Parts: sequence; C-alpha cells; structure tokens
Amino acid sequence: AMEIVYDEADLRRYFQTAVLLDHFLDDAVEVDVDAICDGEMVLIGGIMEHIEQAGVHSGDSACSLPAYTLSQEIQDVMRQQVQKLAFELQVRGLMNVQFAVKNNEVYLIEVNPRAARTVPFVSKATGVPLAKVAARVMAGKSLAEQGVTKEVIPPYYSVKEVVLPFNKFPGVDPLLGPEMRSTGEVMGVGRTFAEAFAKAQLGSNSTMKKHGRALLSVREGDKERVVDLAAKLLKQGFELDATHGTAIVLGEAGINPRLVNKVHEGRPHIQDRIKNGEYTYIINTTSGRRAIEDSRVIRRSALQYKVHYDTTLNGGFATAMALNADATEKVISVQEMHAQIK
Amino acid sequence: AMEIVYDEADLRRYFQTAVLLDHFLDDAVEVDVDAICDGEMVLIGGIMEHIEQAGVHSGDSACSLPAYTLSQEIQDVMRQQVQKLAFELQVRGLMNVQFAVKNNEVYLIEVNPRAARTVPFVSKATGVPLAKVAARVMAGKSLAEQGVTKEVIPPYYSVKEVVLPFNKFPGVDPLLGPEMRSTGEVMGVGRTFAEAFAKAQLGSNSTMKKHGRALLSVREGDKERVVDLAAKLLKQGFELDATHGTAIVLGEAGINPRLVNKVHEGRPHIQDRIKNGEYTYIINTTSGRRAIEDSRVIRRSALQYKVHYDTTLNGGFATAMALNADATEKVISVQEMHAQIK
Ligand SMILES: Nc1ncnc2c1ncn2[C@@H]1O[C@H](COP(=O)(O)OP(=O)(O)O)[C@@H](O)[C@H]1O
Ligand SMILES: Nc1ncnc2c1ncn2[C@@H]1O[C@H](COP(=O)(O)OP(=O)(O)O)[C@@H](O)[C@H]1O
Ligand SMILES: NCCC[C@H](N)C(=O)O
Ligand SMILES: NCCC[C@H](N)C(=O)O
Ligand SMILES: [Cl-]
Ligand SMILES: [Cl-]
Ligand SMILES: [Cl-]
Ligand SMILES: [Cl-]
Ligand SMILES: [Cl-]
Ligand SMILES: [Cl-]
Ligand SMILES: [K+]
Ligand SMILES: [K+]
Ligand SMILES: [K+]
Ligand SMILES: [K+]
Ligand SMILES: [Mn+2]
Ligand SMILES: [Mn+2]
Repeated sequence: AMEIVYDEADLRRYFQTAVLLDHFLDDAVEVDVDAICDGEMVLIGGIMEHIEQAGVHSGDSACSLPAYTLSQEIQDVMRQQVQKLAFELQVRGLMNVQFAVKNNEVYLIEVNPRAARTVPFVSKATGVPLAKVAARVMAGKSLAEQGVTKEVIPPYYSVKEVVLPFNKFPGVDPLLGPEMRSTGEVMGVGRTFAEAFAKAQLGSNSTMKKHGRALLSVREGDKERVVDLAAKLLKQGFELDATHGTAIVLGEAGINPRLVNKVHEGRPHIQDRIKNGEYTYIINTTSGRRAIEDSRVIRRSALQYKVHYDTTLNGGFATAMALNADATEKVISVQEMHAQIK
Repeated sequence: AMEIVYDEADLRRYFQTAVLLDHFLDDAVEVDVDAICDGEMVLIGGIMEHIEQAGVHSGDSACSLPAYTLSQEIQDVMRQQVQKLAFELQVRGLMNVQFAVKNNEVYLIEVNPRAARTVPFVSKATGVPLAKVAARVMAGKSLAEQGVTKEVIPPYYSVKEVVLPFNKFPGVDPLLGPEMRSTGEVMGVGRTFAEAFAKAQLGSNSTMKKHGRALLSVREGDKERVVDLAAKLLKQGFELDATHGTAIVLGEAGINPRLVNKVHEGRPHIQDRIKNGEYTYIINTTSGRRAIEDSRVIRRSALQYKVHYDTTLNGGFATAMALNADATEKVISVQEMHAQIK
C-alpha cells in the first residue's frame, strides 16, 4: 500500500486510516529501462517511455518503444546512468531501472536487478530475446561471446497498453494510481506513435469513437494544458462539454464548450448524460483524496456505460493523437518487423 | 417605501427590518392611461405601454405611445374601464389610471384623479395640450364645446425613457423597483418602435454600442426567454459571456456562451471583466432580496465603468430592437410631427 499526500492536513488524514516518505515528482515522465550486464559491458535492452506520468504505476501505464517525447540527450543520461548502476550493483543478467524526468532532470525511482515484466514487450519490439541472452550470460556466456552488443533501435513504434479488471469489481473506483491493478497487456505496432497507440488502444478493448461528444473535467494543474487537447478534439469534429472550472479555462482561451452540471449542481448532471449515452469520450483528471472521492461517480458511470475515459491528460493526448490513425489500415507480422531491423 | 416579498420566510424577514398586502402580479405589463372627464364624456389622452413590467415604478419605466405589444382588444377594455371610473369617481378635468395586464386580464393598480407626470409627454406625442384642455374643462368649458372629443392616435411612435441619479450615489445599488428614483425623462420619435426607442435610449445618455461583448446573468423566471435574447445579440455580432446558470440554459439551447465567474467563484470574475472593459452590454436580472444583494456588484460595476446595462428582460429586448435602428438617421420637428396627425 502506497498513497500520495499533498499537504500537512492531508498527511495526518492519511495517518489516521493508515514508513518511507518520498517527495512526489509532480508532472514527471516515467521511464523504464531493461538492460543486461555481464560485468564487462552493458547492453541497453530497451528504453520505454510511459504515456501516463509518474504516480501511475509502471505496471498500469501504457508505454512506447522508442520514447515518443523524450530527448536523445535525456535518454543518453538514463543510458549512462544504468550502466553506472549495472556495474555498481554487480549485475549479472537482467536488470530494470525506473526513472522520472522532471524539468530536463533525471531522477532515479528504483532498480530491479532482475527480470522485469517489460522484457517480453521489449523482446518483441526489438527482436532480441532478452531473456535467453541474459540466461546465457548468467550461465557464463558473455554478451560479446553472444554477439549481442549493440543497442537495438526499431524502425517502427511499439506501444504497450494495459487491461484493467475494474469491470469484474464494480464497487471499485476505476482510477489509476501508484499501485498496480492491471491483469494484462497488449501491443500496438505502427509507423508513427499515433498508429501504434491506436492499435494498442483498440487491442485493449477500448470503446473510444472517432466522433461525438467529449466530456472535459480536469484538475487545476491540468487546466492549462487541457486547452490544446480540447482543440485537438474539436479539430476532430467532437462537440464539447465541460464542468464549470474547466469551462472557465477553455473559454478564456477562445473555446466555449457546453457547460454541464456536476452531480450536486443540478440537472441534468454528468451522470445523467453519461447514462443516456451522451458522450463518446471522457477526459477526467483529479488530484486529492477528496477530489477523488468526489469524482468517483464520473469514472464509475463511464466504465459502467462503456464510454472510453482517460484519467490522465497524457493519456488523453495520446488518445487524441491516435484519432489521426487507422488501426485497420495496416498489418505486419512479427517476422516482417524483425526483418526490418538493421 | 414598498417591498416585494416572495415566500413566508421572506415575509418574516421583511417584517423584522420593517400595512397593505397585495398580490404582486408577476410577468405583467404595466400601462398608464391619461384621460379627461367633463361629466358628459371621457376623452382618452393617451394609452402608454411600459417597457419594464409592473413592479418597476411607472415613473422609472420607459414607455411607448402607442402601445407596442398590447392587443387592441385589451386596450379597449382598459379604455372602457377608464370611462367607467371617470364617471363613477366624478372626475372633472384630468385623470390617470394604471393597470396591469396578466394573462389577457386587466388588473387595476391605481387611480390618480389629477394631472399625472405623463401628461406633458402625451401632449407632445399627440399634439393635444391636455393640461390646457383639462383646465378649460375645470373652468366650465366642455370637451364638446372645445372640439376635443376624439382620441388621438399618432402616425409615429413616441417613446419615453428616463434618467436615474444613481451616478450621484455610488453606494446605491442601481437597480429598478417599485419605488421611483428617476429625475428626468426624454422622448424618442420614430417610424417604428425600434427607432423611437433608439432615439429615447440615446437621448437618455446611454453608452450602448452596436458591437462588442455582452454579459448575460438572469434569474430563473427569465432563463427561458433569455435564449431568444442571447440569439438576437448573436445575430447582431455580439459575443456572449454568462454566469453558470445562464450558461447552462443557453447551452441546452445550443448557445454556448463564454463562461464567466461569479465573484465567489474564482477568476476572472465579472467584476474584473467589467473593470477591464470587456463588455459593451450587460443584461442582469434578479429576483429576491438575497439574490439582489448578492448581484449588487454587477450593477454597481456596470455603472461605474459606464457599460450599458438593463435590469429587465423586457428592457433588454427593447435594447435588442433598437440596435436595428439608427437614432441619427432622421430628425423631425414637433411642428412636422403635429402636422402629420389627421
Ligand atoms: N518519488 C516518486 N515520484 C513520483 N512517482 C513515484 C515516485 N516513487 C514511485 N512513484 C510511482 O509509483 C510507482 C511505484 O513505485 P515503485 O517504487 O517502483 O514501486 P513497486 O515496487 O511496486 O514497483 C512507479 O511506477 C511510479 O509511477
Ligand atoms: N399588485 C401589484 N402588482 C404588480 N406591480 C404592482 C402592484 N402594485 C403596484 N405595482 C408596482 O408598483 C408601482 C407603484 O405603485 P403605486 O400604487 O402606483 O404607487 P405610487 O403612489 O407610487 O404611484 C407601480 O407603478 C407598479 O410598477
Ligand atoms: N494505461 C491505463 C489505462 C488508461 C485508462 N483509460 C485511464 O485513463 O484511466
Ligand atoms: N427605464 C429604466 C432605465 C433602464 C436601465 N437601463 C435598467 O434597466 O436598469
Ligand atoms: Cl464489486
Ligand atoms: Cl468510431
Ligand atoms: Cl492539480
Ligand atoms: Cl453614495
Ligand atoms: Cl457602437
Ligand atoms: Cl425569478
Ligand atoms: K507512469
Ligand atoms: K519493485
Ligand atoms: K413598469
Ligand atoms: K400615486
Ligand atoms: Mn517499480
Ligand atoms: Mn402609481
């Protein structure tokens, strides 16, 4: 059990119901790196960039290989960083390192000196059977001896998306957090990140549509960025709805959504609309044990009514991007994929 | 002093701060009628339809001669009612009667057996010097004897608008009510009601513009009709702004105004927007002691910053209409006006 606390008040509050204390890196990109070390050298297996920010368990985040927003310069550091750790730790076989990029700064989140649940994905995107190689390494067959020394950079985009069990347990708030709840994953392969994401999304059993009405209800820290997402949705032909606070923000930017009522506000309220199959998309971000408990109804309703909803703005942008793509336009086989690797 | 209470809880409330008790005829048209009685006949001097509904002092309402919404059917009833009263009370010279029209029903508000303040306006509008006629009657000369027996209905519209002294007392909430506060009045002469109104409004020192951003903030009972007003402003080239409840109603109408924060809501709020010159027009209607007190800021700011504002929906519609006119287009003299009368 983990939780994020925001203020002194919040602290106590936890303490009641409720030990390491760690500063939470707000508005940070989460990254996964799987690598192999034989003592001599380090082979970077894969650099995965999470769609959802740090604070949403790696295990529940979608991720891209290669990174789709991060700088080469920045990867390069993580890369250097891993190597440093691999030797220091005296890693012999697989390892996994988790970072967080904040303001062009790399923070270390944790190191797993073992095989991580990402390996099969990486193995598949890159064509390198990371598990076998690392096994060989463990048995006494260097990377050099194996002929696997260069880091592989795929020609295409591989996106990993998760599948959550919320629908089996309705009483639960289908919301993301620092604790992993997903049961499985899918993979999307595309020429563009948008394509890959689009395939991954569909694969995960998404009910996202390419038209209709979107509901925008984001948190403070998101009010600023939501503008561009709304514009993307609008460009896509979506019609918009927004809860007061968010409507305020959009409007000041030149975007007037239809104002919708919260539950305690009037009628109809979002629930009604959700229930009536009024929306095809919901973007809902929150921040705070209270704000969360208060918005629970949006999420439960959406899940219950099969409306695709995102609980992260990052996730929403990705959803938006994927709108430009067509998951059924092109298929490729694993063999072909790997045949493409130089 | 007069007040309008809305519920039992309101009654006590008043009672505390605080007797005739009169049912208040909501959503009613107020009308003024000026006439002369010589004991033999009754001469109708003028039937004036107010713009502001009953509840807004006749002395502070703009009015039209002739009526601009009242059925002939209904005016005739009032004419008959004025004759009945003239004779009964034994009027000898001028009189004035105030009615309220609710649901095609004529209600009597009051009778003033003397010369009323509308007398000069009616004389100007009609070319008949009612004070001179009534004076001769008082002195012995009948209406028949003077050759003034038929009611005059002029070929043009005459609109009277008032000027309020609120600008001299900034602490005062510049809102209309059952008690008179105006100091003066002007008259507008037009081929249409919109033209007369335009001239009257301009004559009243109104800062109304034919373009810009308007702010809508209306009460419950007006939410229905506000849509049509919002559209009308739309047709004109105005951009809209609105507070929560209003925005809600407009949204349901397909009109998406730019949301605006009530003062307790956040920012920016109306005050800021008004203070920063955002608006060129304001329509703000309120009902209830409490609601009024709360909205005080809007009105006080609108006045301080010189934005044209209406405190009645009837007023806003009139304003709406006038936009279709040009008060400088044509001018006519009283001599000319009077020669047009048959
Ligand atoms: N300091 C931190 N700031 C922001 N997010 C963090 C921080 N520490 C952990 N997280 C988030 O919590 C998740 C779980 O943290 P982690 O230490 O890796 O736990 P686990 O052992 O369950 O894998 C991460 O994948 C990340 O999204
Ligand atoms: N019962 C009522 N329903 C609606 N409006 C009314 C009612 N009684 C009076 N009014 C409003 O109050 C105003 C003033 O009332 P009135 O009886 O004419 O007093 P005054 O002596 O000031 O002329 C009217 O012009 C009208 O707007
Ligand atoms: N990557 C986890 C799934 C994301 C889900 N649509 C959500 O935004 O909550
Ligand atoms: N005839 C009354 C003046 C109108 C003013 N603009 C108001 O509506 O309050
Ligand atoms: Cl359950
Ligand atoms: Cl679709
Ligand atoms: Cl926030
Ligand atoms: Cl004052
Ligand atoms: Cl203008
Ligand atoms: Cl009301
Ligand atoms: K994450
Ligand atoms: K761990
Ligand atoms: K009136
Ligand atoms: K009176
Ligand atoms: Mn972890
Ligand atoms: Mn009166």
